[PDB]
Amino acid sequence: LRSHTLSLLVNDIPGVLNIVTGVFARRGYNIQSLAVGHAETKGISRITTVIPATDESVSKLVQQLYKLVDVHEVHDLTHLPFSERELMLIKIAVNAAARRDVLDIASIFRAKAVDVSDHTITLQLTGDLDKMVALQRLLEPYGICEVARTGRVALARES
Amino acid sequence: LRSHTLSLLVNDIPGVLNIVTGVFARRGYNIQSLAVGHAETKGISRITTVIPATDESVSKLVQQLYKLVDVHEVHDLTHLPFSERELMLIKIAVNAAARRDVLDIASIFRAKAVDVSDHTITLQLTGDLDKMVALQRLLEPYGICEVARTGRVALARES
Amino acid sequence: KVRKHTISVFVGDESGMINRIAGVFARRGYNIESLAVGLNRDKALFTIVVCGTERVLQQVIEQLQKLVNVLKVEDISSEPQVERELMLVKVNAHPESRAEIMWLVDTFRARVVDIAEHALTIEVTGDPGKMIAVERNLKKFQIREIVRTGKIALRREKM
Amino acid sequence: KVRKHTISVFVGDESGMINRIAGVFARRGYNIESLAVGLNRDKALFTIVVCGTERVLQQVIEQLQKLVNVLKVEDISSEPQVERELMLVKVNAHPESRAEIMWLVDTFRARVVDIAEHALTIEVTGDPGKMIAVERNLKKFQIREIVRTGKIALRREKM
Amino acid sequence: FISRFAPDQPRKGADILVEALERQGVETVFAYPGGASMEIHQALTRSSSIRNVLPRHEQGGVFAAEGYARSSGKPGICIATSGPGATNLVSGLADALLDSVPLVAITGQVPRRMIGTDAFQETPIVEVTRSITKHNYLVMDVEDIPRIIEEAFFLATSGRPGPVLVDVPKDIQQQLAIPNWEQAMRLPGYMSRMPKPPEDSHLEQIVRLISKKPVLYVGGGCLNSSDELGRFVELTGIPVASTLMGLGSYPCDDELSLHMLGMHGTVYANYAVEHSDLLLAFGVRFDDRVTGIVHIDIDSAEIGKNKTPHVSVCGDVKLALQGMNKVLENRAEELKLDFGVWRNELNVQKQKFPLSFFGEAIPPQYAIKVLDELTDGKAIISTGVGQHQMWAAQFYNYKKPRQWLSSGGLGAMGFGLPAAIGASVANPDAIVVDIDGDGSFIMNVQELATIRVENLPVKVLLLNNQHLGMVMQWEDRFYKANRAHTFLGDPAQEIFPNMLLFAAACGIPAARVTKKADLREAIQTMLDTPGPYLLDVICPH
Amino acid sequence: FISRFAPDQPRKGADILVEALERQGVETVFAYPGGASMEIHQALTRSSSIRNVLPRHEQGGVFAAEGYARSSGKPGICIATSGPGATNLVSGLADALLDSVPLVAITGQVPRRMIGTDAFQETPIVEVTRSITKHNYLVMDVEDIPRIIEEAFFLATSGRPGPVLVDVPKDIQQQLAIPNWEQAMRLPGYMSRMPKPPEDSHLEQIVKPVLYVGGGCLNDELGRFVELTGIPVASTLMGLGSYPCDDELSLHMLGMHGTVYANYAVEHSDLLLAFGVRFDDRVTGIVHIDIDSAEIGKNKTPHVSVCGDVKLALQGMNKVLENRAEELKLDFGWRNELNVQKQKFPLSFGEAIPPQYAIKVLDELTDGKAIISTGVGQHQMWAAQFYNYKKPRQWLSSGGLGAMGFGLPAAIGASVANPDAIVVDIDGDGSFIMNVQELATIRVENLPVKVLLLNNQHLGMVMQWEDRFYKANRAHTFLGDPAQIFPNMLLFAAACGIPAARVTKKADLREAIQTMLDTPGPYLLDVICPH
Ligand SMILES: Cc1cc2nc3c(=O)[nH]c(=O)nc-3n(C[C@H](O)[C@H](O)[C@H](O)COP(=O)(O)OP(=O)(O)OC[C@H]3O[C@@H](n4cnc5c(N)ncnc54)[C@H](O)[C@@H]3O)c2cc1C
Ligand SMILES: Cc1cc2nc3c(=O)[nH]c(=O)nc-3n(C[C@H](O)[C@H](O)[C@H](O)COP(=O)(O)OP(=O)(O)OC[C@H]3O[C@@H](n4cnc5c(N)ncnc54)[C@H](O)[C@@H]3O)c2cc1C
Ligand SMILES: Cc1ncc(C[n+]2csc(CCOP(=O)(O)OP(=O)(O)O)c2C)c(N)n1
Ligand SMILES: Cc1ncc(C[n+]2csc(CCOP(=O)(O)OP(=O)(O)O)c2C)c(N)n1
Ligand SMILES: CC(C)[C@H](N)C(=O)O
Ligand SMILES: CC(C)[C@H](N)C(=O)O
Ligand SMILES: CC(C)[C@H](N)C(=O)O
Ligand SMILES: CC(C)[C@H](N)C(=O)O
Ligand SMILES: [Mg+2]
Ligand SMILES: [Mg+2]
Repeated sequence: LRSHTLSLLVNDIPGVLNIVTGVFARRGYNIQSLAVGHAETKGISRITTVIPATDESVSKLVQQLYKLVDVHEVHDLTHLPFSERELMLIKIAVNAAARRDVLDIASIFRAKAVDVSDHTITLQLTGDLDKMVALQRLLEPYGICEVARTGRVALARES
Repeated sequence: LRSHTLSLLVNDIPGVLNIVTGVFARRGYNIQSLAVGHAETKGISRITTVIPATDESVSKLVQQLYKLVDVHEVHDLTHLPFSERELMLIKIAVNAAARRDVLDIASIFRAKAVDVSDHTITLQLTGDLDKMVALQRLLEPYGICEVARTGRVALARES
Repeated sequence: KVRKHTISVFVGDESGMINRIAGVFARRGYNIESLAVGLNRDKALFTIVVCGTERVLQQVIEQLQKLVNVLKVEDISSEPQVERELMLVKVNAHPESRAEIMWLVDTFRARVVDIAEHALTIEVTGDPGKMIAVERNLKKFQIREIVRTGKIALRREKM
Repeated sequence: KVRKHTISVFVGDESGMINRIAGVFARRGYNIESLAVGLNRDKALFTIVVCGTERVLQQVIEQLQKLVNVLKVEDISSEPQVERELMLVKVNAHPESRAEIMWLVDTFRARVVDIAEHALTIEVTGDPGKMIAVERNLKKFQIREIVRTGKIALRREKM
Repeated sequence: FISRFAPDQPRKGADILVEALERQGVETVFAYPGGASMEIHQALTRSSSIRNVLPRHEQGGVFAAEGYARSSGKPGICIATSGPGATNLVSGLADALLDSVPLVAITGQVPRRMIGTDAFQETPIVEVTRSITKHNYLVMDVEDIPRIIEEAFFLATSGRPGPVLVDVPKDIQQQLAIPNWEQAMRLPGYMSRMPKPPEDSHLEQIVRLISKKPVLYVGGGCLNSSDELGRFVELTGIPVASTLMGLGSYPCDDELSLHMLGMHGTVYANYAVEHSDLLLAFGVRFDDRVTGIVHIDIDSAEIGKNKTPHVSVCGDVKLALQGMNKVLENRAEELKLDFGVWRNELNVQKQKFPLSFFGEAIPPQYAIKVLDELTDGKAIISTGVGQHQMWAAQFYNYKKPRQWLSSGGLGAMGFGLPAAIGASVANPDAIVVDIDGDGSFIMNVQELATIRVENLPVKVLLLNNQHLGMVMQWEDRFYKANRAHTFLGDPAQEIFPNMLLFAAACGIPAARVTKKADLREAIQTMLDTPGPYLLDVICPH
Repeated sequence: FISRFAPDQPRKGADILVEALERQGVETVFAYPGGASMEIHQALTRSSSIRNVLPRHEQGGVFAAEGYARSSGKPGICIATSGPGATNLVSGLADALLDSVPLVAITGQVPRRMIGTDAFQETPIVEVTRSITKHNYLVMDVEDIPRIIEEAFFLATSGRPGPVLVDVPKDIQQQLAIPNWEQAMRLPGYMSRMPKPPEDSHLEQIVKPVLYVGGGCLNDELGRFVELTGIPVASTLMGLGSYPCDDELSLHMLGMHGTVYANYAVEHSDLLLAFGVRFDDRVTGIVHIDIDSAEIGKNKTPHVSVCGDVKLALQGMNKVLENRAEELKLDFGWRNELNVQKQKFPLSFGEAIPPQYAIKVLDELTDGKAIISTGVGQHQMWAAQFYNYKKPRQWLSSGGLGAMGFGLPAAIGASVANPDAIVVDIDGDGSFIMNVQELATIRVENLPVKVLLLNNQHLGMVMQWEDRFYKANRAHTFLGDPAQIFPNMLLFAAACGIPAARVTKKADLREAIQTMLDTPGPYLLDVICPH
C-alpha cells in the first residue's frame, strides 16, 4: 500500500462524521490522521484525512462515498500538485543544563518556545512530516512527554 | 601565473562541452572550477570557468576559441568590474557538545543549517572564496566529511 | 521512460579530467543539462544532470568506473538528499517596476547585489522548485541576463 | 604611478602630537585625504590616507620614525585587512521623496537618526565601495549636509 | 640491474627512459626514425641489451609489436616520431583495445613551448587517442619518467590488459637530470578496484550446479589456464566450445573440443548451445557473432553487459579454476558427475553434420588440412580478414594457446605479414606460417623487404582468387550478386600483380600452384626449404 | 537537377545523399567497399554521373582525394567503411587541416542501437577526429542529410578552407524517407564572424620593400600589382606557382632551405607585405592581410593588419594605385643591390648524377608547365628550388605535416583532375616504397603517370641530420641489404606490366628523361644516385 490524502465537503448536520468514518471502517482502513473544521461558508465543514490504500481502492472509495446523502464533493489530492502544512506541540522534561541544548535544536528547526517551567518546556512547530519525524527522532534522548500533532492540511495549487 | 575568469555562450549541441574542454586540455591548463547551465533563452547554455594563466595567454585562448563553430561569444571578466558569488554545502562529524561550538561559527558566518543527525550536521553557505577558505580552514578541528562547492559565478556590472 | 537522472562523481585531480568525463556522454550523443565542479584540495566532486533511460545509465555509470583516476561514482537521484541551486539575474528596473519587484524579492528572501538606474542584480538560492517558480514570475519582467549553477546535492545521514 | 596609499601610526600621547604628524606631510606639499584618531587610554592609533608615489612614501614613512614619541609605523595598504567607514548625512525629504528614500535605506541597512518634515538624518556604515555606491545614489536627491570619518583599518590575523 | 652511469651522475632523460625499460625486462622494440625520435634512437644504439627492428611502414611496426606481444604474452613496445608517425599508429591501438592485448606506445613530441601553436608536424595525438586507450600520459617532467613508465607497465599488465601511451616532448628527452628509481604508484582509484581473490562459497555453489546437459564456453579469458581447464575437464568430462579467440586454449584434437561456435561455428557446437542446460561462460564477453548462465570474469563491466547471468563471479578465472579443482577433487566420488547421454547425443550430431567441403580446382579447406597434417598442428598461424581467416580457424587443429594469431574484434586488413614478424622475433625457432587473401595481403606488401633484412624463416601462403572474397560473397548471397567493384585483377586478362616477381624483388624463393594433385608436395616444399619462402595458391573465385 | 525519383517518392537515405552530392556538382569520389559502406557503394553504382575510383589501401584513397582537391581547387571527397577504414583516414585529415585544403569525408557507422557497447568494428571515430577537423557531424536523422551535406560543403569551402567529416549509421542509410531540398543553414555563430569586405582607408594607407606571399595567394592581381610597383617577390614552399618563377623579381623559396638572396632581402628589407602567410618557423626561425582573424598577430605582432580576402584587397589597391600611379612615382631601383646579391650567391650544385640536374633537365624538357607531386625527403627541397613553375597548383606537396608516402596517390588525384596534363611524381627512396602497392591502380586506370625515383638506398633527409649534427652516426638510415639496388624496383614495375628503366650516368639521364616523356602512358624511371 501507499498513503493517500482525501478532502471532503459535508452538510455539517449533527452526527454526520459517524456516517463517513463508518465507510472507512467497513473497508477496515486504518486512518493515520484526520482534521475537521468550518469551510469557507456558513453551513459547510471540510474533512481532511490520510489513509494507506491503493490508487485503485481510493477510486472505488470515492465512488462509494458519492452514495452518501450528506456529502457535497470528494477529492483525492495525491497525484495533484498541492501545498501542505502541519502543526505540532511537544512537551519535554528538561533541566536547566539541558535547556541550553534543546534551545539549540529549536533554533535550528525554527521552533518557537511557548511554555516554560524549570521542570519542563513545550515547543510549537509547523512544517511537514519529514521535519516532524526528524525532530521527534532527535529529541528521543530527553523525556518527551506528549505530542499533539494536527494531521496534515492540504490545498491544490492551480499553477 | 594568475587566475582568470572566462564566460562563454555555446550553441548547446549534445557533446559540445567535450569540444571546449579539449581546447584547454590541449594547452595543458588545469581548470580549477567550472559551472554550466541554461542561459536567458531556450537553445543557449552559459559556461563559466576559472583558470591559472597569463593575461597574454587568455588573449590567445579567446582568439583560439573563436575558431569553434559552436561558440556564440567569449569574454574575459578578470580586468572588468564584476559581481561574483559562490555556493557551498559542507558536512561535519559532530557530537552534541561540539554542536554548540559549530553553531556559533555558523552564526558568525551567517551560515544556514540544512541537515541534522546526532551523528553529523551539514551547513549551507554563500559568498566568495575568501570566506569559503576561511571557513573550511577554521572547521579543520572537526571531522569535515565533504564539500560540494559550485565554483564561482559572475556578471559584469555596467556601473 | 525518458527521465532527468543525476549522477555524482568523485575524483583525483589531473589536467583533462572534465574532458574524459564529458567524453563518455558525448560518445552516446547524450545531453548534459547542467554540471558543477570545484577543485576542493587534491580531489574534486562533480554533480551532473542528464536526460535518458535507466538502462543506458547502467552502461555509462559502469564505463565511468573504468577510468583509472575516478575514486567513487553514485546515482544519487533516488536517495533522500539535500539539494540546492544558486541563480543570479540582472533585470531592467524602472522606478515603478522597482516598486513591484521589491515586493517579489521581499517575498523570496532574495538579496540585491548592485544597483544601476537601468538594471539590478539579484541573488537567488534554494530548491529547484522555487527556482522554476521564480522564473515563471520573472517572465513578466524585462530580464537582461541570467546565469545559474545547476543543482548541487548531498545524501541526508539517516541514523 | 600616483596612488592613494594608507599609513597607520601608533603613538604615546603629548599635547600637539597631531601637529608634528601633520607637519611632515605639509613640508612635502602632500595632501592628507582623510585622517581619524581617538586617545584610547595613554596611547593612540592614527589611520591616514595620502596621494603620491611609493618612492616618496619611503622618505616620509622613515622621517616619521625620527620623532621621539612614535611607537610604531606601518604602511598597511598591501596587507589582508578589515576596513570600514562611518558616514552621516542629512537630506531633504518631501513626503513623496520620503517614499522612495525609504526603499533605499531599507536596502543599504541604513538607520534613521532623527526626523523633521524638511529633512532626515541617516547613519551609514560599511566598506568604502558601498559608500561610493551610496553617494552615487544620493546624487539624485536634495542633500542638505554630509560628513564622513575616513577609513579605519586593521590587519586580519592569518594563522 | 647494472647501470651505465653513476648512481649520482646527471644524465639525459632519454637514457633515464632507456634504463627504465631495461629495468622492466625490455628486449626488443619496433621503432622508426624521424626528427622527434633521434634522441631515443641514439640512446637505443648506446644500449646493448635491447634489439631494434626497423620496419618499412609505421603501421607495420605496430602490427609487429602486436604479434610479438600476443605470441609471448610479454608487453609489446613500439616507438615513433611525432605527427604523421604517431597518427599512423591509430589503426593499431584501436585493435589492441579491442582484443585486450597489453602494449605500450611511446612517441616524441614538439618542445613544450611550441604546443598549441600548430608548429611543424605538431599533432594533438593525446587528444586523438584519449578515447581509444586504457590510459595515456603527457610527460611534463623528466622526474616523473620512472614513475610514469612503471605505472604504465603495471596498467598495461594489471587487470584487463590494454594499450597505453606516453608522449614525451623532445626538450624533456634531452634535458639532463638525476634519476630516482624508488617511487610509489599513484593509482588510488584503480588499485582500490582491483579484483579480490574468488570466494569458495561460490565455487561450491558452482560445483552444486554442476546439470544434465552442461556445456563449457571459453574465450580469450582462458589464455593463462589451459592446464587447469584440462584438469577440470577430467574432473567433469564436459564438452568444450571455443570462440575464435579461445582456440588453442583447449586442444582441438580432444574428443570434447567442439571447435568454433557461432555464426561460422560448427553446427554441432551450435546445436550443443541450442540444447544445453548449463552454460559456463568463463572468459567471454557475449559477442554478437556468438550470441546473435555462470559468468566468471576479471572485468566487472562485462558482468551482465550483454546478457544477465544467473550467477556471476568477479575475479581471475585462474584462481577460480584452482579453487574449484580442489573442491571437486575432495568430493569427486561424492558428486558422481555423469553426462554420457548428452555427450553421446551431441556425438550423434557430430556424426550427422561433420565438417565438409571440383576436379583440380583446389578446395582451400584441403590446402589447410594438408597444412595441419604436414605441421603436426604445432605451428604459429597468422591471418587477414577475408574468407581465408574462417577456413584457417575452422580446419586446423591447434594443440597449444597462442598458436592462433588473428584480429578478433577489429578485423584490421594487412594484419598478417607484420604479425608474422612479431611472432618470428618472439619465437626464434618456431615455424611461423602466414595465411592470406590477396585483398587482405596487398595492403602491407611493402614489409617483405624487412624479412630479407632479418632473414627470418617466415612461410607465406597466399590464397589468391583476384577478388575481395568475403565482400564478393555477401553480394552473391544477399545483394543479388551485384558488384561494388569487388574484382582486383586487370579486366583485359592471369594473376595480377605477379606476386612471383614481388618475391623475386626481395631475392626470396617462391612458387605458384594451381592444381589439387601438386599442392600437397608444393606445401611440403615450402616447409622443407630453409629460411623464408612464398607459395602462391591459385583458386576459383 | 534531374531526379531519378519522383519529387514525392519516398526513397532510401542513401539515394538522398547521393542526390545531394550530385546537386553539389560532385564528379568523382574515392571509396573502398566494406560491410558498412555497401549501401553507399550500391547507390554510387545506380548513379551515372559520379565516377568511382577504387585504390588498394584507404590511405591511398585519402591522398588521391587530396591531390584532386589541390589541383582542381574543387572540394575533394572520400568515403570509407567504419572501424579500420575510418581510422586509416586520420593521417589524411591531419594533413588537410594543416594545409587548409577543403575536403569532405563520409563514413558508415554501426546501427544507432549498437553505439557505445563496442560492437564488431565499432569505433568512436567522431571523438577521435573531433580535435583535428574544422567541424564534424553525427547524423541522427535522415531528414537533416540535405541540410547537413549543404552546411558541410559550405563550411569546407567558406572562410579558411578545411576538412570536415560526416558519419552516417547504416540503418539511417537504408531508411526510406522523402527529401526536402529547401532548408536554411544553422550556422549563427560562424556566419556572424565571416569576414566583411576590405576597407579602402587601409588600402590607401598601405599605398627597401619586399613582397612576401604564401598559400593565401592561390586565387593575376598580384602580377598586376607587381607592374604597378616593381617590388621583388619572395615565395614560400606553398606560395610556389602563385608567381612565375621565371620572372626577374621572383626570389624563389625563402627561409631555412630558401635562396640566400631572398634571405638577404628579408634581412635587409624595410617594409614587409605579409599577404597570405602564417609566419611559420621554417620561415621566421609588417603589413598582414588575412582571412583568418586568428593568424593576425599570432606569431609576430604586425604594425598594420587587415582581416579579409586578399583578392578583394588587391583589386581595391590596384584601383587606388592606378588612379594615382603618376602621383606616387614609386621607385626602388634596392632592386639592383639585391640583384648584386643574386650575382654573388647564385644557385648551384663525374657521372654520379646530380639530382638538381635531373630537375633542370625535366623543367626545360616540359617548359616548366608539368604538374609536380613529391614525397617528403631531400628530393622535396630540390624539386621546390630547381623547377620553374609558371602556374599555381603546379606544385603538390605536404606543407606543414611532412607526411611520408604522399607522392604516388597525390599524382593519382592530379591525373584524375587534369586528364590531359603532364603529371610527374618526383619521389624519395623511403617515400616511394611506403605506398608502392598503389602502382596496381595505375594499371587499372591506365593513367599516363610518370614516376621519377631519386634512389639512394636510404631514408635520406634523416641521414642529413645524422651527417650534419649527430656526427654521421647511422641509426639504421640504410634500407639496402648489407650483404650487397634493393628491392629491384624494375621488378615492381614489371609486376604491373609497366615499362621502366634504371639510369646511373649524367650523360644518359637527358635521353632517359626524354624517353619517359616520349613513351605514351605510364612509365617508371629509377635514377640511381650517390647518397
Ligand atoms: C568476420 C568475423 C566473424 C566472426 N565470427 C565469429 C564466430 O562465428 N564465432 C566466434 O567465436 N567468433 C567470431 N568472431 C570473433 C568475435 O566477433 C569476437 O571478436 C570474439 O568473441 C572476441 O573474443 P572474446 O569473446 O573471447 O573476448 P575478448 O574480446 O578476447 O576479451 C577477453 C575476455 O577475457 C576476459 N578476461 C581477461 N583476463 C581474464 C581473467 N584473468 N580471468 C577472467 N576473464 C578474463 C575479459 O574481461 C574479456 O571478457 C568473428 C570475427 C570476424 C572477423
Ligand atoms: C622539411 C621541410 C622544410 C621546410 N622548409 C621550408 C623553408 O625553408 N621555407 C618555406 O617557405 N617552407 C618550408 N617548408 C614548408 C612549411 O612547412 C610551411 O608550409 C611554410 O613555411 C609556410 O606555408 P604558407 O604560410 O605559405 O601556407 P600555410 O599557412 O601553411 O597554408 C595556407 C595559408 O593560406 C591562408 N589562406 C587560405 N585561404 C585564404 C584566403 N582565401 N584568403 C587569405 N588567406 C587564405 C591560410 O590562412 C594559411 O595561412 C618546409 C617543409 C618541409 C617538409
Ligand atoms: C580496412 C578494412 N577494409 C575493409 C574491411 C572489410 N573486409 C573484410 S574481409 C575483406 C576482403 C576479403 O577479401 P580478402 O581479404 O582478399 O580475402 P578473401 O575473402 O578472398 O579470402 C574486406 C574488404 C575491413 N575489415 N577492414
Ligand atoms: C611518416 C613519417 N615518418 C618519418 C618521417 C621523417 N622523415 C622525414 S623525410 C625522411 C626520409 C626521406 O628519405 P626519402 O623518402 O628516401 O627521400 P630522400 O631524402 O632520399 O630524398 C624521413 C624518415 C616523416 N616525415 N614522416
Ligand atoms: C462536520 C461534522 C464534524 C459535524 N459537525 C458532526 O457533528 O458530525
Ligand atoms: C552546454 C553543454 C553542457 C551541452 N548541453 C553538452 O551536452 O555538451
Ligand atoms: C578536476 C578538474 C577540474 C581538472 N582540474 C581538469 O582540469 O579537468
Ligand atoms: C594624541 C593626540 C590627539 C594629542 N593628544 C594631540 O593633542 O596632538
Ligand atoms: Mg581475398
Ligand atoms: Mg631518402
